[PDB]
Amino acid sequence: EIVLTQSPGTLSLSPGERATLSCRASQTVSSTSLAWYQQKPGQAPRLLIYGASSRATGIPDRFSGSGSGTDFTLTISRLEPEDFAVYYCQQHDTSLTFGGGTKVEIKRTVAAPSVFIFPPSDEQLKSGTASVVCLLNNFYPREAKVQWKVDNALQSGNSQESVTEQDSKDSTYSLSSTLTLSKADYEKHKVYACEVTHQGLSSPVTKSFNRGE
Amino acid sequence: DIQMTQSPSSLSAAVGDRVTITCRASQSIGSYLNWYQQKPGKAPKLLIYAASSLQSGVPSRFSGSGSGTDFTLTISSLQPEDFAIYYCQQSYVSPTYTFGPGTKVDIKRTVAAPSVFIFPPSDEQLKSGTASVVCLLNNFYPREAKVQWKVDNALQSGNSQESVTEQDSKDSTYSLSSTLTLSKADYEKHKVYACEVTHQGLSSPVTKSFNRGE
Amino acid sequence: STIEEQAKTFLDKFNHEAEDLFYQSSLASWNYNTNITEENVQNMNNAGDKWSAFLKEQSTLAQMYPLQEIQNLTVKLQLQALQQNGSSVLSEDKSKRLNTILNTMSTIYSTGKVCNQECLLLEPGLNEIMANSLDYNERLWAWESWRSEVGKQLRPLYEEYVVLKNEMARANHYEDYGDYWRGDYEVNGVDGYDYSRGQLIEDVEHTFEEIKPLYEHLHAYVRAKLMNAYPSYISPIGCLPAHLLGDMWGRFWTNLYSLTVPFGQKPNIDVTDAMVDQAWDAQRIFKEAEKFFVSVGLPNMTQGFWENSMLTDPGNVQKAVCHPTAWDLGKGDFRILMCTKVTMDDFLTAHHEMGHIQYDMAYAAQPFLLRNGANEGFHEAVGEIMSLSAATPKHLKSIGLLSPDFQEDNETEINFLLKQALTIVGTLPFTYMLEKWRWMVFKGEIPKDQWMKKWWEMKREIVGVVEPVPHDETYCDPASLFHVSNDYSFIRYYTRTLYQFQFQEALCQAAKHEGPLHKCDISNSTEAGQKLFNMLRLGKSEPWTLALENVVGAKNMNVRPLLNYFEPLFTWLKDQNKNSFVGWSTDWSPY
Amino acid sequence: ITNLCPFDEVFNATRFASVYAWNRKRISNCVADYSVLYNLAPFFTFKCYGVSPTKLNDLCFTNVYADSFVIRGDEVRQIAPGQTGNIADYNYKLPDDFTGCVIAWNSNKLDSKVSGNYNYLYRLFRKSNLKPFERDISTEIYQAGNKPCNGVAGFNCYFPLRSYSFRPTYGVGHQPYRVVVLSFELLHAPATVCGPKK
Amino acid sequence: QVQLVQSGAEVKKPGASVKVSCKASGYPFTSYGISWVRQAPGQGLEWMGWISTYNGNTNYAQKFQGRVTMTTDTSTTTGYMELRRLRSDDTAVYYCARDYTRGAWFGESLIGGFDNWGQGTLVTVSSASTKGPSVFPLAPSSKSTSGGTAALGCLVKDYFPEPVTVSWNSGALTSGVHTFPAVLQSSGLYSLSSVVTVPSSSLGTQTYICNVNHKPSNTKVDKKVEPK
Amino acid sequence: EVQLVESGGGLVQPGGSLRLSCAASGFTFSSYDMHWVRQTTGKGLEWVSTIGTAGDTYYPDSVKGRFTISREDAKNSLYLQMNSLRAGDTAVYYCARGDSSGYYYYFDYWGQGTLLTVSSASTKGPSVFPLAPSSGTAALGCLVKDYFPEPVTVSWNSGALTSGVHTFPAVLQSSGLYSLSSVVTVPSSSLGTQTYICNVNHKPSNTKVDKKVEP
Ligand SMILES: *[C@@H]1O[C@H](CO)[C@@H](O)[C@H](O)[C@H]1NC(C)=O
Ligand SMILES: *[C@@H]1O[C@H](CO)[C@@H](O)[C@H](O)[C@H]1NC(C)=O
Ligand SMILES: *[C@@H]1O[C@H](CO)[C@@H](O)[C@H](O)[C@H]1NC(C)=O
Ligand SMILES: *[C@@H]1O[C@H](CO)[C@@H](O)[C@H](O)[C@H]1NC(C)=O
Ligand SMILES: *[C@@H]1O[C@H](CO)[C@@H](O)[C@H](O)[C@H]1NC(C)=O
Ligand SMILES: *[C@@H]1O[C@H](CO)[C@@H](O)[C@H](O)[C@H]1NC(C)=O
Ligand SMILES: [Cl-]
Ligand SMILES: [Cl-]
Ligand SMILES: [Cl-]
Ligand SMILES: [Cl-]
Ligand SMILES: [Cl-]
Ligand SMILES: [Cl-]
Ligand SMILES: [Cl-]
Ligand SMILES: [Cl-]
Ligand SMILES: [Cl-]
Ligand SMILES: [Cl-]
Ligand SMILES: [Cl-]
Ligand SMILES: [Zn+2]
Repeated sequence: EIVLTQSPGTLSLSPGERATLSCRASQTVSSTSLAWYQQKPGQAPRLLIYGASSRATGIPDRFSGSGSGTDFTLTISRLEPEDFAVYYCQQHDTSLTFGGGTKVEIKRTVAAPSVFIFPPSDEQLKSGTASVVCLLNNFYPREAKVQWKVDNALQSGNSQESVTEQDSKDSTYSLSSTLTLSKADYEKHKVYACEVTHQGLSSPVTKSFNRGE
Repeated sequence: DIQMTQSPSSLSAAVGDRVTITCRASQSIGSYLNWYQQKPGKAPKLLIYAASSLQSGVPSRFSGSGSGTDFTLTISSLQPEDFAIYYCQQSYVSPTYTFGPGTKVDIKRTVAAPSVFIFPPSDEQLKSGTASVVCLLNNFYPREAKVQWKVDNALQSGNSQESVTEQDSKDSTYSLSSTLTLSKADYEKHKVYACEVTHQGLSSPVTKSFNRGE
Repeated sequence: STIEEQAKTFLDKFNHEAEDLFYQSSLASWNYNTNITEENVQNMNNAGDKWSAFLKEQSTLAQMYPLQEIQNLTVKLQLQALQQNGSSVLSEDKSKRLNTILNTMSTIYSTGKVCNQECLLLEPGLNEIMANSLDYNERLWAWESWRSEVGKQLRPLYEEYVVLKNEMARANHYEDYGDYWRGDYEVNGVDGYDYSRGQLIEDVEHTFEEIKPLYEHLHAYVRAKLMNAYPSYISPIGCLPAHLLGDMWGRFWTNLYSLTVPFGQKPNIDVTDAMVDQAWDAQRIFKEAEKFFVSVGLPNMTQGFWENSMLTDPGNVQKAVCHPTAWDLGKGDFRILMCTKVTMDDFLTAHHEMGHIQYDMAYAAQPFLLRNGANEGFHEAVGEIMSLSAATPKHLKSIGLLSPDFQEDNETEINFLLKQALTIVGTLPFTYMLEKWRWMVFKGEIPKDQWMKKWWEMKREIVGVVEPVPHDETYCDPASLFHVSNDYSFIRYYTRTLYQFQFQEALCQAAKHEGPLHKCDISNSTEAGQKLFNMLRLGKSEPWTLALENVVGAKNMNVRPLLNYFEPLFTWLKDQNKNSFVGWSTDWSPY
Repeated sequence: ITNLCPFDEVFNATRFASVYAWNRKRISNCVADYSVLYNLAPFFTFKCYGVSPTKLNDLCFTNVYADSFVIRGDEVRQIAPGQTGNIADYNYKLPDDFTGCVIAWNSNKLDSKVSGNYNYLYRLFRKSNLKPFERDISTEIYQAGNKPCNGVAGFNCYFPLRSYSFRPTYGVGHQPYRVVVLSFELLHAPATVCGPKK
Repeated sequence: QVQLVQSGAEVKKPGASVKVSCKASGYPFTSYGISWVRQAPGQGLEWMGWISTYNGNTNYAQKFQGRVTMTTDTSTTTGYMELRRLRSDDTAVYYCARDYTRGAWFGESLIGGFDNWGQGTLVTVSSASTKGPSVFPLAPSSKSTSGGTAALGCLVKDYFPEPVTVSWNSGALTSGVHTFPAVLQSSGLYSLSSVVTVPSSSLGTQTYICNVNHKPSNTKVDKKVEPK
Repeated sequence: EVQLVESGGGLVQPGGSLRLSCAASGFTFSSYDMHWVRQTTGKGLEWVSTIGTAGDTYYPDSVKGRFTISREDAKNSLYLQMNSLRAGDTAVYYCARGDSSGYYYYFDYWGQGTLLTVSSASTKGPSVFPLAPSSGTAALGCLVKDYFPEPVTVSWNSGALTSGVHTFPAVLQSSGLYSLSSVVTVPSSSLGTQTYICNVNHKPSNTKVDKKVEP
């Protein structure tokens, strides 16, 4: 089995800059049997390069394929806004396998997250459950750290995080952290805090509320 | 590519003669051989294709033969209208079709002496500053002829150029021009302008002359 | 199966494998020479050693086909090139003895240095003095210290080297080791083109007699100019002191141009200023050279040439060898490795090197064993004629590096021809006399107790050059030259110099050049280029006498075309020397 | 018949055969669109024998064969009727009366390696020339002298195949070329392969 | 002008079987094979197999040899993929693509790739059953910065299967809205949050209504979000 | 019936570009292959290009990168775009129709030919001078002097007088200009009855001269 490894997983670059994506194989791959694919969010993959070098029909000339043996490269000469997507290399030299994909991300200045916290609604408590949402709004880079505190007790295993796609206009992210607790467990404690550590914050921002208030 | 070789290079034949021309292919081309005729000033004319099929409108005296590597074109009875260069062409390898070198068929006929005329330079040319004296030998056979310019009986060298027509398709003769070119200054330095023509159709050289004073 | 077709079948197996292994070795060398690293040294040696092992095995296998049974000359030449025994006939002791002497003599030359606190090497130290110094005693010190320090160390080794080499040559059925070297010009079995090894001596001596008047007048002129710098040391009738010849050995008198220039106030033609102002590039230089060969009907350079050649300095981080070299790696891979600078000398060198490439490309159709010049002198002769044509004012004027209003100058031309004579004419008596001494030493005509005696007897008589210090038989002044210490034949430079003017004359006659030969450029003459190609295509497959005929129409080496090149200078020299002593006395000595 | 002949499968195949072991594809019971040939920018070799490349979409044949292999650039001239050389003599021989087309193109970007590609072989030694369309895949030792080889390679006893050893810096005459030979066969049999609308 | 159109979404329970169709148009159907590729949510691409449209020869990935069966109909120029013995891991979008990596006639590898791709079919495998979403208000803070931006939102909790459509004020609000990707909960149901940022002054004068539609359960919900 | 008419010839500088045009009549042009063939004194007839009925085009290696054949079936027209023209392209170019009888292929109809000259020299219009007859049968003609490049067309009485006409091959003069003589031999009785006029055409310079010749 030939495993294709694409590094890095996420490539942050400014628009118009030159992008070079690497595809490394566990065995020597015939150039005749390596291909590249682009996939935008919510769309189907489209073929960019086949035969390691040949551009597919209708692919702009800024896309280029190179490399041989175990190391292959896809080059975008000048990144357009439409070029920021996930790219997969593919081989059919032995069986057929895809790489893991590299996400081409718009590089941006550091934007600190605006932090908001929401207590559970009374309607949800009547339903026998309580979920607390913490919002990080319009931040970059994507790597934020979010900690849930309940009466100073660090929470683990009961929180889920969801992140938006990168914004088309301001190139920031938004992230939701949802702490989920039992009705009885929520009413058992008092202070619920969401503490956010991010590169853009001079010190960690903590948002909190008291259960009754 | 396939290299084509024609033999003979040039051929003198009489009217009514059976002419035979040969075409050699660098490798077997089966019957994928065409023959063409070309007359002076004209495009080639297809005569034969598939080594033996007579093209529509081609007189029946033309015929092709041969297969594989050696091919022949035959004229059963050469007509005066047959003086031309004949090319073969292989159609086996494509698209790079190739042609033979050509076989030029000259026609033999009886001796005909040239009619000789001399032309003084026009006044219009003299106004431009140069004098051209032209000697014309018309409808003679064979092609070999000698013309000499004598200016006040001094034989000229290096200041004349000759031109000869292709063999006439009707009467199988040749015509020849000799043009003596002199500066307007040089033209007036002398009086008697003559060209002396030697041709095997004449008992003795023929001289045509004129006095510049006209 | 006859033995002749078995050899044909064997050569087919050899030719296939040889091209692959030679390419790997050649490409490995390129990777080192362009990218000096210890890793590439190992790659160069590993591939080169694997090639030498393959040749070793195949050469033994080739010797299984008795050459006397092979009638086909092309097969006979190919087998002969592999069947070379050489030192392999010597015993293991004598083989190790000679290789030890060769490596020792070579190292003594490469590492020898005169010292006193601080030491000076030959290059650049002593060579800078011999080329630039105007001090009689400083040049004498450098000249004498090199021969005493290095030459005396080589002297006892060279005596053993001569005995071991002659023993090797006699084992290979040659008369002596000089007869062995003359084997490169030997042609047998081709009636009307044969050439005996002894005929090389007769042809060299015959041609050398005809250049003596030109050299003697140049010697007379240079002597007269040299005395205006060393009037208290130079006799008007004697030989020239060996340390005053702008060179450590007097091999080239080019450095004497500053002292002997006939019209020093008139500058020489340097188009470097025109190239720089026009913002020329190294690739532009080679494109103009490529245009030159195309003009005579030769092919363009290959796509691989433009992609793989290193035509510029590889920058500061990557170290490379900057000697101008043309590379024939085989299998259609042609490269030039040159650290080009935007200058006229590199412009002329690019034509010279590409002349090798054009020669390489021409004989690429020959079998692997036949892919070389017709003899040791052919390749450089083809290179030199390109620099000759490109350096002409007409060519430089046609390519726009000289303004079309450039003035014809008799004096500038005499300046050029004289500087050419200092490098070309002056080299031939030194070159002939040197190889003459070696030939006689190998032949045993000079006893060991008279090596240096007869050496300086010849330099006085033949070269017109006398030693400033008397040397006894502890010295070995010939071995103080690279080629003598490193076991290289030297007559190659004599024959090559004669061939190149035979080529240039014949090609300009084909180009219908009217005027002096030194002003001819073969540009745009396909008739000349076709006549040249008729020789290049042969390589080694035909006798060099036949290959030479394909260019000049004659089977023999001829010096008269070289004389026609210098005929304008020779006439001027005869006039200048009328008031001067021409010829030398061998009795006078500075000591 | 509505199915198109699989010409694309041959010209755009990832791997090609060694010339000594040349591959044969039988194309039949299909409609052929020679548009793949016509829409080539001709740095590609394209020589046809017996029929002209314009008249191909008006033709029908009983069978089309597609032979394919890799050779050196200097050997492409041998893939033609009446040729000689190692390839025509010992590897792949077209008949004198060949009717078909030979198509070739440089494949240096695919078949060369910096380390040398030794996977492509050709037959260098055989005591007789091949008949047309003969395929010799034997690796028996070639006896080049009077003494028997007894299955051992050695003096006068040569392994008959050799590698091209393609490297990307080779000259064009030594660079690899992929070759497809289309042979057009017509016997006393119903036609199976026709041009568009015949 | 080539289009490959796939069947609509399928929701299955473990152990069941699913068959996905792929109607191709606009090219010589029998000259190109069909390749099937699936993509789990958030994961990379995973090739499943290849079928020749000419003779029906098939190549499958070892991961699926026993479970997958591919079929083609030449008449309707349609490819089929059947996957048996479904598991929760099989919840993925399944793509059909026009294949130029293997030959339809001879079955040998070709220089090319998957040039044309279908829009994809979402197949969800879970033991859960169709349920409409519970919608809860994410009320803005009682201590919102009056001279600044304030955040409010909507919680779309416990629904199955994907997808949910969320709009704000029936589309009257679109600037500042972030509707997050759904996350599968340990219960087996999907959950989602949708938030909007607004001026704090506007909080007392503007009404904000969360519009939630879940077509897989024929559920449509409108939750008013109020400060308290 | 079938006619092919060449056009677009003349002089072009080395490295220049020029388009030949060929117009066809008397057959369904869309249904036939078209070819370009050229002729040189040294190399003979060389095939230059082929265009089929399906957009397929063919070239030899000598022109593969430089020449482009095209056809315009809407106007029964054929074109040859020539770029990077070298001196060796100096030739008479014929457009020809191709046909086959089964497998055997042939060029059945050819145009008149057009002369292409690739030279650094400049165009020069001819000077036309009368060769007046002297004072039986008598001879008269026109001297077409000092022109470049070839060809000049010469006719008599707008083509009415073809019998007895001898237009001589052009002689290249040391000046690098061609000169040509055309003569017609006529009955002396008609020197008063008929006016003999040569029509000289030099398309490379748009020089058209009708010179009248009288005793
Ligand atoms: C020089 O050689 C080293 C290995 O010795 C290699 O890694 C490097 O790439 C080479 N540099 C160039 C420019 O070829
Ligand atoms: C020698 O043999 C080679 C190869 O068989 C052949 O090409 C050549 O013509 C032969 N030479 C002679 C003089 O027979
Ligand atoms: C040689 O190469 C130049 C480009 O450097 C090109 O313009 C020219 O046509 C070539 N000539 C030949 C004969 O290949
Ligand atoms: C050679 O020909 C070229 C192009 O015709 C021209 O530029 C160059 O000046 C010519 N050189 C000579 C020496 O005639
Ligand atoms: C230059 O050389 C020519 C040829 O020998 C000669 O005629 C001319 O007189 C020389 N110039 C001068 C100034 O003497
Ligand atoms: C080869 O593949 C390319 C890309 O899939 C395609 O455009 C071309 O038409 C194919 N040609 C043949 C002959 O298969
Ligand atoms: Cl695509
Ligand atoms: Cl795109
Ligand atoms: Cl596959
Ligand atoms: Cl908050
Ligand atoms: Cl010997
Ligand atoms: Cl060198
Ligand atoms: Cl010395
Ligand atoms: Cl040398
Ligand atoms: Cl194989
Ligand atoms: Cl995969
Ligand atoms: Cl079916
Ligand atoms: Zn050199």
